[PDB]
Amino acid sequence: INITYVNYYLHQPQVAAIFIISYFLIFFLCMMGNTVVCFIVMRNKHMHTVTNLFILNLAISDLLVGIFCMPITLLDNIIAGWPFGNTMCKISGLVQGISVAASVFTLVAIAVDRFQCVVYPFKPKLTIKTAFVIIMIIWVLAITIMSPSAVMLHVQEEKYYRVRLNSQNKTSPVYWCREDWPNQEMRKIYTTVLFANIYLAPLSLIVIMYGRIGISLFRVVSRKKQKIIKMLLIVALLFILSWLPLWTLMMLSDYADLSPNELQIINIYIYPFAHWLAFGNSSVNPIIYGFFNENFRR
Amino acid sequence: CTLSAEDKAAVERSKMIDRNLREDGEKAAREVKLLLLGTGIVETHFTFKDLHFKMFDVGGQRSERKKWIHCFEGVTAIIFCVALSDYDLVLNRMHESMKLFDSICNNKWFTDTSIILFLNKKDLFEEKIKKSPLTICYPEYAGSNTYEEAAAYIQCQFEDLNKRKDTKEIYTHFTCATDTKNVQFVFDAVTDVIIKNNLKDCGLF
Amino acid sequence: SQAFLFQPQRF
Amino acid sequence: IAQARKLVEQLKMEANIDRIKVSKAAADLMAYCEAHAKEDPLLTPVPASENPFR
Amino acid sequence: QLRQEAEQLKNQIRDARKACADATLSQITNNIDPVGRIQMRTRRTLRGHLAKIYAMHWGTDSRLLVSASQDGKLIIWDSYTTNKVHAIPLRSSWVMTCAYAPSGNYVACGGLDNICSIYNLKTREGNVRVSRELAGHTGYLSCCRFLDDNQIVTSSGDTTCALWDIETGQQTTTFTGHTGDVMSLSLAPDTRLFVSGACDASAKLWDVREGMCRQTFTGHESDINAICFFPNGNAFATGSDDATCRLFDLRADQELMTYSHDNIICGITSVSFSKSGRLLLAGYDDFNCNVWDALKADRAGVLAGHDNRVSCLGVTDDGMAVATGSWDSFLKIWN
Amino acid sequence: DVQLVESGGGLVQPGGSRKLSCSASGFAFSSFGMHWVRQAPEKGLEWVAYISSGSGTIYYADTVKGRFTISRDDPKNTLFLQMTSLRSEDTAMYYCVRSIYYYGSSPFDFWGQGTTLTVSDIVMTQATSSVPVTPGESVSISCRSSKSLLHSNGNTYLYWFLQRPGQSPQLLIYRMSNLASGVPDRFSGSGSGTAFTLTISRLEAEDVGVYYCMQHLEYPLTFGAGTKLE
Repeated sequence: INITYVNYYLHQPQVAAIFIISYFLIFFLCMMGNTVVCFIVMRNKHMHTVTNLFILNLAISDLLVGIFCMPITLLDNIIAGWPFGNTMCKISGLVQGISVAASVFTLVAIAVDRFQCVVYPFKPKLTIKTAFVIIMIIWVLAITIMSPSAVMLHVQEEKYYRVRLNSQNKTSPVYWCREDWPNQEMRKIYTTVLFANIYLAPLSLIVIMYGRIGISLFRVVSRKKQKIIKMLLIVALLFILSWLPLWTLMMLSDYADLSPNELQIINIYIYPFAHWLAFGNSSVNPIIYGFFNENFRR
Repeated sequence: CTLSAEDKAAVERSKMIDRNLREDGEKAAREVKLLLLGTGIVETHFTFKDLHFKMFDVGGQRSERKKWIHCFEGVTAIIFCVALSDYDLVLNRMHESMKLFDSICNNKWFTDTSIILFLNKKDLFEEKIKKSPLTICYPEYAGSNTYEEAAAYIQCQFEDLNKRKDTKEIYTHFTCATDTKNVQFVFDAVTDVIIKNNLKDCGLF
Repeated sequence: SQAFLFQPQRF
Repeated sequence: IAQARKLVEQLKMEANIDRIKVSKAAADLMAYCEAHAKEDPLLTPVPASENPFR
Repeated sequence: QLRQEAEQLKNQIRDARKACADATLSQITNNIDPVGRIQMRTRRTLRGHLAKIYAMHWGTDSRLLVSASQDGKLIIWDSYTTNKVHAIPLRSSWVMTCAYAPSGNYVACGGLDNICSIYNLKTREGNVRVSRELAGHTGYLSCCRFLDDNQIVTSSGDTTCALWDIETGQQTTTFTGHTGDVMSLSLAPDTRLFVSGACDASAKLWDVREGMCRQTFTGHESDINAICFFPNGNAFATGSDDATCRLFDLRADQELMTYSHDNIICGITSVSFSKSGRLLLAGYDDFNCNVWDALKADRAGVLAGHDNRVSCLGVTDDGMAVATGSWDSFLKIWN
Repeated sequence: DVQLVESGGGLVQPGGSRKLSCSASGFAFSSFGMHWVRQAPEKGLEWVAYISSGSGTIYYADTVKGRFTISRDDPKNTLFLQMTSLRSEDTAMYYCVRSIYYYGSSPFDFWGQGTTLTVSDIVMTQATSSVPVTPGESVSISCRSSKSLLHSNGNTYLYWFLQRPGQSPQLLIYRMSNLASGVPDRFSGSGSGTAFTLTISRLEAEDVGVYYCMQHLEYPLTFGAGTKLE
């Protein structure tokens, strides 16, 4: 039986260094932006509106994303196998999804608030009670949609793949934590559900509401209106393009049959860039919502 | 628990009163207020295109406005009326009206409430321009005797007093025979002000 | 499938 | 004319009054404050047991 | 030479006051211990209104509290439990003053309508209905106080005050003499006199029985908005737009104390005294209130924690708590 | 003029149903909670049911739960009680009672005329069933409670009522110390803990009747036996 031996540190020092730098940049930016946004909101007791509450929730979710996703996934990309353990793999798989879904849903909440306040100028504003209920409902929906990820996560022991301990010829086995599924079709269905519930529907809602806002504003165009339209278009296009690569790779891996060579190439070389883009998308949200908001500027 | 039966009933009564107050407040918030400047306070109510406008007139109160003008902060806009025929009559009253407009526009309280300007006495101003030249009202006026040009110059002089060009805008029109046009213009200005305030409340703008 | 293709986590 | 006469009469009426020294008034205010200081909750906070708002 | 006679009389009054003055509170009370730091915390928050609060008044029982707001509502609060006992709607929403009858059976409101409305709280029908609408003032009503269950003294912006018999409806006596609009008034503890402050930067002592002015005090340099009596009844305090409080004495007929600071440049909306008169609580145009040591003129403390300007401020009858209403549409009780 | 007029009472058979109505006029019906209080032919008062303003809270006696349903109608100013499966013990005269609850208010101030229907827990004890009296002499009526009526807020929830021959009950003292409006100042109420008493001075011919004392600490409201004055 042919067996494959790999080193403990999977990548060369140069590629490992570039991965470390690339992830550390966005991690640092995310932590600084979220910390400063939360500090400003807490310092300003007067700023306690519904939109500010949604921004604070988004900042907290982005901080959770930056803490519980980037370092663990960078370590996974660097060192071969899964050495943390089954319990930690389950916990991380639950928390990463929870934070990602909360971050995505807060965007739709903010967009619907802005649409309600701009398009409908006479209708009553949303109350704090409704805002808190919406926060709870988005957290509950995230838990409901990504409980199965923690349900079916499990570490598997490998036999054909072995690892050198870099010396003394210690031939350690490979621990590969994965989302076990009785049927590959079941995993495909769950991945499609996540795709439709995280990337498609929020995008459609955001783009439709921003288009309605722009049409209502259009009905001489001042610099304020042009700036608002530019910001809205930038937000929509960024949310599309940043998240496109990761979801494309996931759907391709779970839907399209590829040879082992190209599958390994995808899983080793191009997945880190998609993960980096997806994490940087949530990292940049505090800076845009605290820099292009005149309330935070003052 | 730690509450008696009568205490619980009093709590229920307080909750009912709070519900009534909330419903009355949400009903009142659906309205638009205007202050008119040209026994107590005169109120006028009118509904135009599913919006209820309430206009307050403060004429006849022989007291300094410094002690009660701040009561009118929060109005959607201030409607200021100006008589075009008041350029020559003196009780020089045109300069007094201009000073009043400058004071109301530079008021500390009304630093964001837009102003809607109405110009009346057009059909008398056009006829009066043929006998009393505009040089009496404006020593520095260099123009013809056309009534349209004089009206445009008067509008420019009134509008140029706006030091708060930002965060306050002065919509302007001249009185006409059809009341529908004037009420539609005031509705458009009020709607614009409300939309701008809503944008200011949100993150953008 | 069942093979260590270096598959990372979903997120 | 009439207003000036009324003002003069009123001011004369206000003028022909008795006055006590500032020292006496200061002593009276100090004495009142010192006598009634004990039963002032805001100067001397009451224990939380007898505080009706806690 | 009537103006010359008036000038001579003013000069002789000034000379009499100067000769009468021999010492000051500063050097007389300098040998007393300071009250120290005064740290009052908020105990109750009343958040029922939906517009800026313009007036409030305590009850004699020190538990019921009436408040008036620009949204045309008069709300009666149970301070201990934060309960709305009554919510009276007003015909005119431009209310600027409120009062509570000492017997607790009636309330009074007034404003830009130039009418003082008296409502009865104890009815066999179970509701609150307007009992009287006193009219006759030619300007806005600034203040009103229940002299009795049937007598009410009001002050208007037409430089006048009046004493009304509620049953008949007509004002029995009219106090005139202020050059400017009257802003506030304060009854004496014995009810035999009261004091009124107006926009001409002067205050006047009015005899209720005889309807005459006894003394005029002209210390301030700007319009005075607040006035309050010392609990003794032999002195009073005034707050003006010059960011300064002044304590005058009736018997000495001159100004005793001045409360001002370099960092305070905002006008004063309200003034009140503690139970023993040692502390003077003044609400400023700045969002916080100040507590002065009334005998040393030192800042004892500050009551911060309002979003917008503090409009009304009162102290309960037994000195347990201080109620403060602001333009933020919140009522805060401090202890 | 405050008026509560009750109707819809009469003779029924056991197992039948009946509907009692109470029309209110002369006062703001929507701001008052309502009670039904029934009196047996020759017995004391007994509380039946309670409804609050806006129908928020509804209470029934344990002997009428699942059979009696109270409801109101504010636009028409009516209050009606529907009784099902009537038994021989349901024969009584029912009274519509108004009661308003806020700080410093007097509940149970006005009682209705009564409607007669014929079919064919804190314990309050009244010491003396009957007392012979003469005009111009002070008298005292005492009653005791099985559980202390003093609450933490400092309120003793004891009420006194007077039932004259051929008349509806009338409030005299509310919360053990407060005298109701229109009642002569000679009536007074004082008590400690579980014991209470009502003192009448300079008694005249208008004080002849039955005096009841009732607790309001807990909603299973209990009346005393009733002390008669000759």
